[PDB]
Order: sequence, then C-alpha cells, then structure tokens
Amino acid sequence: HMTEYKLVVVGAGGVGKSALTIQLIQNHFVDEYDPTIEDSYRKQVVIDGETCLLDILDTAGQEEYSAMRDQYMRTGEGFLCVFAINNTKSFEDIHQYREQIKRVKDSDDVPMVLVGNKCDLAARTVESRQAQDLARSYGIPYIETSAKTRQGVEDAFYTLVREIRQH
Amino acid sequence: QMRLPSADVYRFAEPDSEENIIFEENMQPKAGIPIIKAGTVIKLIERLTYHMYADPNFVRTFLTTYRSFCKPQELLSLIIERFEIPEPSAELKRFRKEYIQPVQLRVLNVCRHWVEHHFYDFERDAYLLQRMEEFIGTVRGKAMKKWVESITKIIQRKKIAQSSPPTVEWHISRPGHIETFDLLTLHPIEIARQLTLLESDLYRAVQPSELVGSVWTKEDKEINSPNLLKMIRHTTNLTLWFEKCIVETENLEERVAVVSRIIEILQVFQELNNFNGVLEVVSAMNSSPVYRLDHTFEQIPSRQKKILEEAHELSEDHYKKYLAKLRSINPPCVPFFGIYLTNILKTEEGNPEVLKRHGKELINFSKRRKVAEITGEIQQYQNQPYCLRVESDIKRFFENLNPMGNSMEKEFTDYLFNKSLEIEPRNPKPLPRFPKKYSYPLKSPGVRPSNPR
Ligand SMILES: *[C@@H]1C(=O)N(CC)C(=O)[C@H]1c1cccc(C(N)=O)c1
Repeated sequence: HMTEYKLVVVGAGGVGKSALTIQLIQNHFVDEYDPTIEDSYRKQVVIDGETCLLDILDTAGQEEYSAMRDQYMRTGEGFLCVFAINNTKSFEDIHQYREQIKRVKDSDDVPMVLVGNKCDLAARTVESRQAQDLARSYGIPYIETSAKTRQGVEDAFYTLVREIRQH
Repeated sequence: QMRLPSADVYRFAEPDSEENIIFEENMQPKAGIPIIKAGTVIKLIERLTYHMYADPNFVRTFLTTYRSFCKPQELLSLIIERFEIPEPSAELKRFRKEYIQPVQLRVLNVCRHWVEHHFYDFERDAYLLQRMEEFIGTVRGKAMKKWVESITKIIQRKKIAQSSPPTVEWHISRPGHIETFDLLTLHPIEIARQLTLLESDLYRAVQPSELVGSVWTKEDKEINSPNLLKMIRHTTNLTLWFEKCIVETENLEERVAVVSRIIEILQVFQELNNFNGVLEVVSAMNSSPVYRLDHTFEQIPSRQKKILEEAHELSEDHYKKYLAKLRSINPPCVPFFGIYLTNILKTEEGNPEVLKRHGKELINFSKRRKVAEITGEIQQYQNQPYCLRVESDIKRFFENLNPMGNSMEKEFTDYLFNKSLEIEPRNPKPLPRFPKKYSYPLKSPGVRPSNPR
C-alpha cells in the first residue's frame, strides 16, 4: 500500500485560498473543475522518488462555521496555512490558526507550511520578508504561490509532505 | 428554411458558429434539447427565447445565474430588443406565425418567470421595474393579452408583499416555567424537536441570491447573505452552548449526565433527519475542550458511544457517509449547508467565466449550470416542513441562547479550553473532585415519547 498524507488547508475566507488546491489537482492545461467528485481532492504524486497519495481537505466557504474548525483540523497530519499577499488581515490571522492547530493536535511540532498566495493583480500589502520572518519565528517553511500561473503550487504541497516525512 | 432579417437591423438573426455558441455532447435528459456549454450574451438571449422550442430548464438556470455576466438593466434591454422584430405574402405569413409569435411569447415567459421567481432585482432597482411595467404596457395582441395580464397580476401581488402532530414533551421544567429551562430540565426529545423546527425554518429562508456569485464570502456578505449567516450563527451558537454546558459542569458524575443527554438529543436529531443538528453535536464533541475529556467519555454507556461514533463517521472521508445518507432519505430534513457552500465557491473559483473560441470570448454557461444544480438541490429540501408543534417558550429559549456573552471568539474559546484543563488536568496531574451544581435529578426520561399519539 502507498503512503497517504491527509493535508488540511487553513486560512482566511474571501481571498481566493481555494486556488491553491484547485490548481494542484486540476491538470496544468485543464480548467474544467468539479468539486463534487473524489478525484477533485485526491492526487497520486512522486516526491523525492517516493510515490504517495495526497488527500487534501479545503473547507473554503465554511469560515462562518467557526466551531467546526477543530473537528476539521483534527483530520490532518500536515497543514497549509494560507494568506493572500494583497490582504494584511489574512496574514495577521495566521498566528491564531497555528495556535489552534497546535491545540487540536496537542503538539508544538505539527508539520506545517506558510503559504503566501497572489490571487490577482491587486497591490501586494504583505512583503515577502515579513512572511519570511513570521515563518522563521515558527520554525516552518514559507512558500509563495500565484493563482494565475500555478507558480509555487507543487512546491507548497511537496514541502509539506517533506515536513511530515522528516517529522 | 426561413428568411430572417439582417444582423445590421436585428442582432439575433446572426447564424450559429464555433465563434458564438457551443454545446456539450449530451442532451437534456427528459427534453432532448441540446445543452449549451457557452455562447455570447446575444446567442444566450436568443436561445432563452428560441423560436423552435420552449426551454424551461435553461430559463430557470439563466434567471438564477445571469448576474455574473449581464446586469438586470442590460438583460431587460436585450429581451425588449429581442421582442422588437422587424420583417425581412406566404413568406411573411409563415414568419409572423413561426418566428415573431413564438419569440414574443418566449420573451413574455422570461418576463413572467423573472418577476415571479427573482423579484429581488425589481425590489433592489425601482427603475428596472419602471421599465418592465412600461414594456408590458406597450405589448399589444390577442395572443399576448393573456400573458400581459398574468405578469401585471404577479407584479402587483409582489408589490403588496396535515394530521395531528405528536404531543409536546416535558421533563423537570413545566409549561410556562421559562426560568428553570436548561439542558437537563427540558425534555431531550423536545430540545431536539424545537431545535429542528428553528433550524428547518433557518434552512428554508436561504435564497439562491445569497449563494450565486459566492456572495456570503465577500465584503458585503451581511447585506447579501443575511439568512444564510443567521442560520450558520445559530449552528455555531448551539455548538458553543453544548461545549459550555459540558466544561462548566465541573463535577464528573454531572458532566457524564450532560454529555449523555446531548448524545440523546443527537439520537433524536438523527431520527428527524436534522443533519445540521447532528453535526452541531458532533462538532461540540470533537472540539478541543470536549475531545480531551477522557474520564467523562469513559463513564458514557456503550450504546451512546456507538451513537456518537456513527454520527462522527458521517463526516469522515469528505462527508462520504453523510452524502449517501442524505440521498437515501426523503423530506422533511435539515441538510448541513457547509458542503453546498464549498461546492458553489469552488465551482465558481475553479472554472473560467469566459471560454475563447477562434479568439472570440464566449460566456461559460456550463459553470453557471453547475451552480444552479447545487441551488436546485438546496431548494428540493426546502419545500417540505415538519409535522411538529412549536412550543413558543422552548423556541424563544434557543433563539436567545448566547453562550459567548460579550466575549470575543478567542477569549471565549480559551476560557472553554482552560475550563477543560481545570476539570480534567493534563497528565500526570491527578484528577481533582468538584462539588455538584444541580439540585434536581440527573436521570434522563429517555428518547421514547412518554404518551401515545
Ligand atoms: C485576492 C486578494 O488578495 N484579495 C484581497 C484584495 C482578494 O479579494 C482575493 C480574491 C478573492 C476572491 C477570488 C479571487 C481570485 N479570482 O482568485 C481573488
């Protein structure tokens, strides 16, 4: 049996965080997405030569169900904490998401990555150095991605898988 | 084939091509009509009022989802333009009977369906309604008269704005004694019935205008999605209230009674097909403050543990069992709304607004159809109500619950977690004892009704 990694996407609503996982799963030259099917959140991949399956939980749209976060988060082995580089509040919200992940998993060392997502051509308000400094204070990687070009998407997810393997 | 006017005098005469309209491989399952994948607004409005056949499903879909690609004011202009058909004898007599009358009749069906099922466009723009009444006034004809009257009757109406249910169950609290109402004093069956009635009405009040365009996630969500948000906030409130009841019951025996009673409320929610209610309870149980209470869940009877595991299992593997179970039941039910929200958002964000064919932009209608399929499913569960009697005092008690008080989210959830660590310290701290807070008996009356129906 190939290893399966249960990944969870956490982050502010209203800033197109759903682009990260959509772009991972949908083939680099196909744009016809259906969230209703199983292949929409599962993907067999090869990372450092070892084949695995990535099962990704992204509850984009259910932010108001704030009391369901713990339930949703406990399903994950690894977390992608996502913010939009044009929205400072989504960047400031990361501290509490991480605190909540740590509380849910009952551990100070949970495999995690900080993802800065460029969702559109609106002005950047979060400088890469700020997010680079935040990620270093937590002891985690920082990956910056683009929703337009798919740049950084694989790297964000593969960096997480490596964090679970090296845990 | 019919001779139609020039595109210079009538835009909708332009013929179909790979540059202005495309279709899916399949046909409407019950109607044998082709499925439009994409097209220009002109071609979409042509097919919305097509002369060859009536296309009710496409009208339904279009009127639910058009605002993402066309403004209400622009749609009215385009349908008035469609109705004003110029002529291009036997050729004219056939044209008037096989093109003008059907098209004009289909335009009026659009108008009728618009004022009937999406009147909010008219409530939100009084000039849109001024123009609709003006257009409908200019319509003359014997064939038209009947439909022109119907529309006018809908507009004015819109401008004006079973058998015996089961007996209400009582436990320690008696009728009218609202001051004694609490989790353990009210009958667990009645808590579940009254919460199911609130949650059902909250579910039924959500309209597609609050969902199309993912408007509940945007800056104006409070303006555009007020019923959805009230519904989610009730759910959140009840989850938090359940957690509060648990962790504020410091005595282990009393806390076991509290958790056990909530599992009974869950059992009744399962009986009633209130999946929102089910997941409110499951969410509370899997919360950080409740999940860690090992000494409490140890003393819970095996039958209640099993009830709780089956409920928890509905959410596993991306709601696989929940999705199967909802499909297997018939109304009345209270679906969990969160899945629909995620599916609409991802459908809208994960697909392009426009498709390009030979360098020409075509509106992606198939994206809109997929969203209208989710809104149709939401609506299929909103038609049937529950045959349960409202108890106005129990109802008012659940509507007025406010576990958070004036505290902010972080403040309150940390208070719940610190309460959890107090009542059941983290190992190797020994388990302390705490005094009882309930002066009434902890024994449940059970989930089977007290008297016969
Ligand atoms: C990108 C971004 O940074 N902001 C804040 C200004 C957004 O609103 C966000 C956005 C929101 C929804 C969808 C999309 C998209 N098209 O990817 C972007």
